[PDB]
Amino acid sequence: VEVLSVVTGEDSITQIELYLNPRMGVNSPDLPTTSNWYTYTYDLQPKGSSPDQPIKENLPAYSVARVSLPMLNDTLQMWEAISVKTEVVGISSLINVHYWDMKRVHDYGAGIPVSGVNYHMFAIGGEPLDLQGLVLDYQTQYPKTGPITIETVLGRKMTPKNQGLDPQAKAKLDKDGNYPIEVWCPDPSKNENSRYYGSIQTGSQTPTVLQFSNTLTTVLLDENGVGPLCKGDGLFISCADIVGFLFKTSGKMALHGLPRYFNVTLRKRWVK
Amino acid sequence: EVLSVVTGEDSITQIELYLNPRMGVNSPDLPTSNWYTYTYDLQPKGSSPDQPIKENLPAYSVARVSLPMLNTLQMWEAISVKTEVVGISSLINVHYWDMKRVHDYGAGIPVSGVNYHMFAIGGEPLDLQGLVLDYQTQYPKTGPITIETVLGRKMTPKNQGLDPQAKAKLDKDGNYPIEVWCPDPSKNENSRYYGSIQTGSQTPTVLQFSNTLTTVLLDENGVGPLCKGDGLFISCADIVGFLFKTSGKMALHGLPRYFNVTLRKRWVK
Amino acid sequence: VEVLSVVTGEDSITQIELYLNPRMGVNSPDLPTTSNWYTYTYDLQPKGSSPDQPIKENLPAYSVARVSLPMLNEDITCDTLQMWEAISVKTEVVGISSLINVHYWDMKRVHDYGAGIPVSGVNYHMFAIGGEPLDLQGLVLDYQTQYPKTTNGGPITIETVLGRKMTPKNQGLDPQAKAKLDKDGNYPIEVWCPDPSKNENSRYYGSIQTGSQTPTVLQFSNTLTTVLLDENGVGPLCKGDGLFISCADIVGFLFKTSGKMALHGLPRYFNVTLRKRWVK
Amino acid sequence: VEVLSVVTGEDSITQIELYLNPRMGVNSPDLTTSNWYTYTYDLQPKGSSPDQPIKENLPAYSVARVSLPMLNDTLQMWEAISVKTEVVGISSLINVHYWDMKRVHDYGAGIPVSGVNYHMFAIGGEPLDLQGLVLDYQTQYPKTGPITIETVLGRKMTPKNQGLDPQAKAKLDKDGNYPIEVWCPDPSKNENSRYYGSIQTGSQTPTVLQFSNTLTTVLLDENGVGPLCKGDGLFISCADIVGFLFKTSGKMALHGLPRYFNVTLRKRWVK
Amino acid sequence: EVLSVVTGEDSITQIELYLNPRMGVNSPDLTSNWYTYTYDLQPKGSSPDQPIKENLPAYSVARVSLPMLNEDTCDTLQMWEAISVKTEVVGISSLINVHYWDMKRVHDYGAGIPVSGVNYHMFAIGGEPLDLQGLVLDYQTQYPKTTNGGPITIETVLGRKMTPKNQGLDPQAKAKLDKDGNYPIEVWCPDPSKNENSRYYGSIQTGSQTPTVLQFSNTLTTVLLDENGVGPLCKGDGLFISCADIVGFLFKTSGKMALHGLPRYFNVTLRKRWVK
Ligand SMILES: [Cl-]
Ligand SMILES: [Cl-]
Ligand SMILES: [Cl-]
Ligand SMILES: [Cl-]
Ligand SMILES: [Cl-]
Repeated sequence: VEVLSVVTGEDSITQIELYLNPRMGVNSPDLPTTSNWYTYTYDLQPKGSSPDQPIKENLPAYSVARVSLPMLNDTLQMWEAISVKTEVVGISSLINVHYWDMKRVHDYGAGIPVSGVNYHMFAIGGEPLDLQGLVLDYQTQYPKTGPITIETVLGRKMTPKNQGLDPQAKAKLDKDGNYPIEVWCPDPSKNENSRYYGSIQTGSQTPTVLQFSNTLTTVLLDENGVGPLCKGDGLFISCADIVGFLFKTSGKMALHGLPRYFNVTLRKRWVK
Repeated sequence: EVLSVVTGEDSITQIELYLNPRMGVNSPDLPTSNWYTYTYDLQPKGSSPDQPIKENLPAYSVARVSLPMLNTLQMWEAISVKTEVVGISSLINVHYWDMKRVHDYGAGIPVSGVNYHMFAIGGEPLDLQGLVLDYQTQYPKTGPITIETVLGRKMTPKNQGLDPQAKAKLDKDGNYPIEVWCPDPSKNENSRYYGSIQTGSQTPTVLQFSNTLTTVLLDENGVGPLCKGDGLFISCADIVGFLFKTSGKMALHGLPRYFNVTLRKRWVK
Repeated sequence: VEVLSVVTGEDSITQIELYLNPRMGVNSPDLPTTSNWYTYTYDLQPKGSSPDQPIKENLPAYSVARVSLPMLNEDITCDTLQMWEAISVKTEVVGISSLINVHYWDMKRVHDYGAGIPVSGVNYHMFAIGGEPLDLQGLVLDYQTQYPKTTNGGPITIETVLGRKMTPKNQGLDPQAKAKLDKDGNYPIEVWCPDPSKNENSRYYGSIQTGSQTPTVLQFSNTLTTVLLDENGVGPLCKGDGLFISCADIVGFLFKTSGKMALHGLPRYFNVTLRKRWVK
Repeated sequence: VEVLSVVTGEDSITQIELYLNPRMGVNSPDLTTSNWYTYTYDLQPKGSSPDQPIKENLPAYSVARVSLPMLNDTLQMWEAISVKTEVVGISSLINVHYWDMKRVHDYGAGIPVSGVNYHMFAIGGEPLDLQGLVLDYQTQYPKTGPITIETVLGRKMTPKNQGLDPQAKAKLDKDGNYPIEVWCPDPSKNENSRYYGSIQTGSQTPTVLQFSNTLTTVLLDENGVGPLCKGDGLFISCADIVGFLFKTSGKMALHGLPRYFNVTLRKRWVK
Repeated sequence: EVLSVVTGEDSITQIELYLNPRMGVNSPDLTSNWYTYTYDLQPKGSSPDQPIKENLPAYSVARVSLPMLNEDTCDTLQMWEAISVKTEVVGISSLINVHYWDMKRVHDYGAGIPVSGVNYHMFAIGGEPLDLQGLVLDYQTQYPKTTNGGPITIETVLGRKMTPKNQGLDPQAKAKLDKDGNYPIEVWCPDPSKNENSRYYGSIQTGSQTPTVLQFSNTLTTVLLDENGVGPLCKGDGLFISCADIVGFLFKTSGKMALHGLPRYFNVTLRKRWVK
């Protein structure tokens, strides 16, 4: 790519709106009987014997969408993403401490609120996000494809090197609800045409602390003033928002997600 | 379409008000009213379905303020606000008569735990999106306005996520539960809102107050919220934590919020 | 009031130094026997039954002083006069280091054979600089609280300013429950906060921290300066040539062997810079 | 080593990408005890003296010397001006269903990785300078294996080694050989390196970490000079302890993650 | 009266040093097995408190001799002026040690409880000794006598017994940090009403098991200039450097607890300044 000048004219600027619903394990709300736990996992438990053999419902996954932009056309125009407004939706729902099956903090008290393990990330790019594979335990037996994991891309069993960084463990984030978060992270050695921002918080009952405001804007331009450039007139948007554990009366525990909203501003750019 | 700021003698004004919290016990003059600014006891039943009482549903505060009439017309434009949570100092009380002790012979457990704080300034009612923790919750009929009220029918599993139909406007004080409605980011172009949450059960309540802090309400193009029909809409929620009772029972508590908005006259097409 | 230009001259800038010792409940160190708990409350606890009847010693109050400034004018009849204007302040909490003491003889231990539980839990910190007394708004946790009557030697509370008993509305903001910080150790912190609807000629800064053993986290440095000018470049203006200084610094609980608990507070230092200003 | 002007030209700028896998104790994935790669063994106070820690319970610094292109009295040197760095695999720490994980309570999820964190990275034109200091001087470290204060002194530690001893100094020249708990960056040297670190103590303290491809560190000092690579060698160093793996039995092991680097360099004239 | 910066070849100097902590066991040259620690800290259980010197962490301090400048007791003179400092706590990484043999296990069969809890961090740079204020938790506490090997406390500088006012701000209880290991932290804080010729920076963290959280970097610099652009002026050609760095508790198997401290390094930059 050779980046030229910013197009000037009538319709040089456009805006994109959308939302992405979470993919925590029970991914659809339309299924006959299972959909009651939509936006949650099933119960998460150490097995007690080897090896771990987790079910797809216990594997929170990344959200993705390819957004179609107005069609523009070896010298050509491309859409350049310059900024974004993003926000986690439904934060106020987490004040509910009276859910029928909530474990009481102590005898005759309110429920333990959704708290503990958080994971938040969003990404905007002109092509699918690049992913690096790495797991806590290489002997974990993940389901076949279904979710895509390390042994799905290698075509063979994981070895101990997959507890660290293995250059062969790479994939592209092209499918909604299909790449487990505990297996995949953004690959820093690529993603030149993408911008990502993320964080984690561990612990069991750690406070969930979140802000929301319609006045916050993220600038997407790099150090040369270039934003992600959209190949084939497609904008790729990605995220994950785990907001903590639902604590059940029995002692069982499930992870919960929230949806994320996006407003992206783009402009036309000459490239060769 | 926005034109030029009005240059004149009396082109700037100041709006000053407060909003008392609406936690469930909403009025201070009832036969009952002893729990004004609190909920009743919050306690998961243990078997389904949940059917919450209206006194256990903290709701948004809102007020419409009438502005001096002005009439291509002139409109009031909000440009900045000073806002403050009132009575923060009251939470040092660790000797409420029926306060659960921290340990034997010790002081009471102070108001702490779940905090929720937001405020909004707009030229029209705040736009709301509905999303609940549990879709099988039996919210009181219309009393409080919830997703069932706006849809006409029962909630579906999809209301545990973002349902595009689950929309409403914050037009009534003490009538929209916080746990059902949050501000809608797909709209609200003529409003500015700011909010945060903190979960946990004994998480310290940590708050600041100062008369030196100002929020600028202008957007990127130098434009504030425009008051159509000479009405400024002010909205807030301020949950400060639980009061812990001897029995083990717990109730949520709120504090009032103070406002001082500055407006200027603006030409519009 | 019309603010004019800054006075240009020789002795146009002055400094004002002082400190205020905390008013936690035991407020004097000169008293016969009980003065061993100076800078502390007594033991705080729920009564068990209605209503609460708290004592003086269990009620931390705000500290305050009026400081007399050098007189500026040789004629008061003039429409235009010089007034002192506070522009900046250095302020610090004194004795923060003392809180490393985990060997008070009657300290509850963290566990068997261990050190004492350090001063921790509830914190409340505020200070104000103004050209008049700080404006206050009354608000309480529980309106049924029976505070000692001011006539009986007690502090000043909401009933005191209303002439009658509190009602359920005093758990919210009640326009009638207002007062002014003019006596040192007489306005209880749990009753009165600063009034944001007034206080245009004062600057206030504050915070709270709840929880029972929450860490006390505090900073100190003689390099920190708070600018006192408003958005128009005008600081508090000293009417009657008096500068009012207010504060409150609760730093946590002292945990006694039996399980009983008292709040503790620290003194505060101020150095205020003032300039001369013309007013109409 | 007097610094002159920045070299102007076509190929005056170059970029170095690499990653380093963590060295927690079990350091190779190729040995057979390698299934504990990126972890220590079980850390467990004995209850009586002395402490004789095994080499698998001593997380060490990661390091690489990168060979830069040939450049050549006055000569050209590579100067490090900026770095993009990121901790890799942070999302793996959401797993709370490891087969032998201790539960938070009955029927509950496993306790997530948390507690003790230690993060640091350094970019330099030469090896990083180290200072020795230990919790307890009586600790019997394994003999050379790991390089410790006794190794560099010849004789045994004394009580002064619980504070700063100017004789306890070393150079970070070997990957997985210098124990984090013995060696810290030496602030009295390191003029030709930049370093950044932090620690967090506690047992179940949350692990709180960020990642973004938008963050850059500027390596220039106050005079506008970055580290200068002597003999064309760039030294990259790091450590990233992310907390404890809590096991069913009561036992606990420390865990580490890998760190990725993209470093920008320019040619500089020196005398 | 502060005049102009002296312009020349050798008008700028740099001063380097470290300070080892004074936690109670202050020498490594013996009982020195507990150097950089206190002894065991325990509420006595009965009145009054009579604490041993090994249980009183104290401030570190050093005077540094600077090059002689005035080759003459004149009206106008050259003085060294401190303008910036790089400072750093040393040995932070040592606190990842969770296997010390005597470290209390978090739970049955687990790792030790790390060093954590009470933290106190301060550093100062000045042209004269740091000015101190005395204030104590309990005025009844009986600190050991100075002439019997012990530290300097309020009783020492008063020449009479502490009273209840010493639990607040008493203006008569003031002093100078002119001795290392002699002034206890729990007794003395920096006096904000003086120290016009010093710059101090401090903080505290209480609680029993609070995470110790510290940063280290050779890129961080503190600017020592006041609002008029003047650094501390070294009269008598002496530079005063002070500090304290308590990093938490060592939790012992038996339940007993001791406080721990770490060393601090300083790189100060100074220039020559004309003064009246
Ligand atoms: Cl997070
Ligand atoms: Cl909040
Ligand atoms: Cl506070
Ligand atoms: Cl850290
Ligand atoms: Cl600290």
